[PDB]
Amino acid sequence: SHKILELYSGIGGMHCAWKESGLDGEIVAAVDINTVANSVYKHNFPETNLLNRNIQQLTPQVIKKWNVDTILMSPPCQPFTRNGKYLDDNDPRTNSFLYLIGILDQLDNVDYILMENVKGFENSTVRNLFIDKLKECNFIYQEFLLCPSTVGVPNSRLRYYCTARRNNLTWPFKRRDEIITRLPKDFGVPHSLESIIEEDVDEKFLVPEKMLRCAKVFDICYKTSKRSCCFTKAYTHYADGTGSIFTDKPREVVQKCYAAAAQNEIGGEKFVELFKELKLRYFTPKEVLMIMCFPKSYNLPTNISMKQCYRLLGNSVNVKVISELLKILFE
Ligand SMILES: Nc1ncnc2c1ncn2[C@@H]1O[C@H](CSCC[C@H](N)C(=O)O)[C@@H](O)[C@H]1O
Ligand SMILES: [Ca+2]
Repeated sequence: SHKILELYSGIGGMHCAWKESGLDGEIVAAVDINTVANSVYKHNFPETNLLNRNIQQLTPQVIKKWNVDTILMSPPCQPFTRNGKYLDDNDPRTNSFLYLIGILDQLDNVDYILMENVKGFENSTVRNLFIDKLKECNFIYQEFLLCPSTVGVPNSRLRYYCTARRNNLTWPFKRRDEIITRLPKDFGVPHSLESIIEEDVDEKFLVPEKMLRCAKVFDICYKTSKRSCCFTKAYTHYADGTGSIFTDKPREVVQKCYAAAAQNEIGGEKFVELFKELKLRYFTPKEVLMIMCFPKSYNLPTNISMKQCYRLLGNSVNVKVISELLKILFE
C-alpha cells in the first residue's frame, strides 16, 4: 500500500525497521553513494531498488514517477563550510540535506516522512528551516529525543526524530510542540545482555595491548548489564567514547585489577599485564547488530573487513525505535 523512498539508506536499518512495524508497504528505492554500504545493503535485500546516486541528483519528477508516498531518511552531519569558505555543491562530502528542504513543496505525492538525526539537531538553524518548510507544505509533525534504553533496549543512542505527516490524513496521535523524551508505550526495564552474547567468540576480538594502555576510560559491560555505551564508527579505532567493552569475568574481579593497576605507572608494562588477564574484548559485529535490534536473518558479508563493519554499524539506526515511531506515524 505504501511506497517508500529510503534516503541515506546505509546498510538498511530503515528497511529493517519497516518490516518490524508490520506495516503494508514496499521500499521502491534506496539511495546511498557509499559502495561498501550499498554492497551490504544488496546482500540483505537483493530484491530492492538500490541507487548509487547523490541526493541532489534526485528530482521531484523522478520521485513522482516512482510513486513514493513515504520517505525514510537519516541525513549525516556534514559540513557546509571549511575555514571560511563554502564547500562545493558537488563535493561528495558536503551536506545534502538543504536540497531536500528545497524540493519538499514539489513532492506532491509524499504523505509520510520519518527522519533520524544527531542529538542537537533540534537546536540547529537547519532544523528551524526544516520544520518551517513542513508547516509551509501543510505537514503536521512531532519531534522526539529518544534513547533505546527507554524502549527496553540495553544501549544508549540518543537521537533526534521527526515524524512528519500531511494534515489532511486523520492522525489520532496527540502531538505537541515540545520535544517528547519517551514514547507513550512503556517498554519497562531493558533486558540484560545474555540473550545477545555467544560463547565461542574468537580471540581476534580481544582488546589489544596498545588499547589496554587506555584502560582508565573504558566502559565495561558484563552479561548482567542492562546498559551499554553508544557505538560509533570509531569503535576499536580508539579506546574512548566509541562504545562499551565486554568481559565474562565478574565485575568484582574487574575492580581488583583496576586497584592493583593503580599502584603502577599508567599504561605501563605491569599495568598492562593485569588488564591482559581480564580478557576484555570488543562486541562482535553480530552482537552489535543484535544490540541495535536488527533481525537474525540480517547478516554481514564476510568479504568486508572488521574495520569496515564497525564503521557501517556505527552509522546505522536502532531498528526497534524506528519501528515504534513508524507505528505512531501511521496510526
Ligand atoms: N549526498 C548523499 N547521497 C546519498 N547518500 C549519502 C549522501 N551523503 C551521505 N550519504 C550516505 O548516507 C549515510 C548516512 S549514515 C545513515 C545510514 C543508514 N541509516 C544505515 O542504517 O546505515 C552514509 O553512509 C553515506 O554513505
Ligand atoms: Ca521549492
